[PDB]
Amino acid sequence: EAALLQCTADTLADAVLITTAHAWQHQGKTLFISRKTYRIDGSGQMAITVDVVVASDTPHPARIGLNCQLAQVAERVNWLGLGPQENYPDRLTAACFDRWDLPLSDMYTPYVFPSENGLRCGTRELNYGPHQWRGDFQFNISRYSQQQLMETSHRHLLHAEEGTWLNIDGFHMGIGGDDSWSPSVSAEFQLSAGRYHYQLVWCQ
Amino acid sequence: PALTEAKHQQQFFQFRLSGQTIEVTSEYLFRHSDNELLHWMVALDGKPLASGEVPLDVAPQGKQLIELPELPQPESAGQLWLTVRVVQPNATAWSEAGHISAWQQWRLAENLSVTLPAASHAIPHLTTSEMDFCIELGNKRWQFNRQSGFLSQMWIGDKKQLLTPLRDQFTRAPLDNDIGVSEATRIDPNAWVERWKAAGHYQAEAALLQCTADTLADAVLITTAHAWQHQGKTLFISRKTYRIDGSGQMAITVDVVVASDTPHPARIGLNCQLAQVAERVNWLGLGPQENYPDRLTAACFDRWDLPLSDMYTPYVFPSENGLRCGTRELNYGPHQWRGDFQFNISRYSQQQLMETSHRHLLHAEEGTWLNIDGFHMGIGGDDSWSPSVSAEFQLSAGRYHYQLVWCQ
Repeated sequence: EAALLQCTADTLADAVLITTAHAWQHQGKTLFISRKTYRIDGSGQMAITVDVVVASDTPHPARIGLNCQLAQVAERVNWLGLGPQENYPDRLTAACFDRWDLPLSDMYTPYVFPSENGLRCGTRELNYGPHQWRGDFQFNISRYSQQQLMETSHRHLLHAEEGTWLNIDGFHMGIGGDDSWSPSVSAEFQLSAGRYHYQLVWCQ
Repeated sequence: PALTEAKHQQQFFQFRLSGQTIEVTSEYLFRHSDNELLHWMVALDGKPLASGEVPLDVAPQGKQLIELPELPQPESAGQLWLTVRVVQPNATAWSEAGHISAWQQWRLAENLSVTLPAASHAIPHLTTSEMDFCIELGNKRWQFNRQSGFLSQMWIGDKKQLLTPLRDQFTRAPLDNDIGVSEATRIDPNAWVERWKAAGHYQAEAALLQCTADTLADAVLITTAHAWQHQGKTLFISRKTYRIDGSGQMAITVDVVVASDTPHPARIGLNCQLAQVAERVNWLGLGPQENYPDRLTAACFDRWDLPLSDMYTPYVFPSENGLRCGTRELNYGPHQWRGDFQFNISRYSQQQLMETSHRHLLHAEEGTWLNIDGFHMGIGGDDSWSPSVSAEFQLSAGRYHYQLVWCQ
């Protein structure tokens, strides 16, 4: 569970600066600390910078990023990044960097056993409805939450939720696949650095 | 300093940690370990918590499981480190008593610091002229030149602390592996120093893009942006944030963007010439000896304290030297730097080390040159006549971020 450590808001000469800090604790042990900075300037852009510290003795996290459920359900997803198909940090050599435009149903890979899917790496710009995100990030975008994908055994039992779930990751673990009965993610695709930084710009 | 790396990689005992258990594998082919005891230590950010000695009785090519006791679990914040050493108690024909023949270090459990900073009641005062931003807090004072964009001077009382402003540095005095077989008559265009010179890394000039200063509820926020350009081509863009709070600490965050078509920079960090010449350097990091990102396996994380002359490696052909990686805290005179950085500290600038052919022609400059790097390129050394820095030690990510806290 996230615990708010501090939250400050300040007006600058040309922007509003919101600074937060959270800790993720499990049974008294702090797993993650995230320190964020929100900068809304006069152009309407919101620049988010995120600094995450991971405890070295916890197992390395699967991702480091943000999620939200948008209220919009738009029909097409437009992004400047690697694609068109879903790709992961250890499975992205076949993807090409270009401007890609797909319907929202193509951003979901219907694996029969539901899991994490639809990630697009190396993305510099993401357009969905009125929104635009910029930076260098990984994203997936679907009608299914990560909680629903975790608790559902078959893809035909998935129901589309209200709105659209967006995950934007600064960092994502590799998927492995040397075999599927021992840990097979190699060490250069594990999130083991301990400190992580990424930046986003939300705008319209 | 490379001899210690050779000693550690060639050591005859290999170690593996699994929970509380250390297995010690002998790589001797013929002898039993009859002159060996394992000394272990557990430390929390350099200060020791537990220790012990176990005699080694391991067969040639055998194993020995060492069960550690119930290790201390301090609720204080910090990384807990386990260090083992193989000590030879008796003298041999070739070694003294107490000779250390093998070692290994591991990280144990970490407690992340969730403690809020102590809310002081003082506030630093921002004064803006057209030449500078001036921030004073107590006897401390910081000055940022508004035309260069860098922190140009810092005061403690009335003592100036700097001789040269705190500026970004993207180069190093080139190593012998950086130079290769290139000289002024025959340019080797594949060598790293010739790619850095042709790209203009040694002569790229910083251009201030913007500089803002703002007073917060509890701090002063200075935000700058510089571009390094060579013949119209922008090589690097650095965006900094200086946050001086009421406790006197200055938190610096640096975001660097590197152009993907320029050759990868030798380092990404800061330099300044301090006015202080102190006699001893104290740091919490990897050491005691100099180490680099591809030559740091022999270094141990501990609290190290050396004289300033030990922080300089006197290579006969002068180059970049004396770097200490993995450093979380650096103490030099009144100053303290914190973060996770690489540093070297010496009386010789990188410019002097580059232009001087012999170590006896080096003269100590006024004050002390400090380089603090968030990121540093590997040194290579598969050979010294072709590029030998492997791809995982080149600074190729394109975007870099690091954070420092300067305090007293």
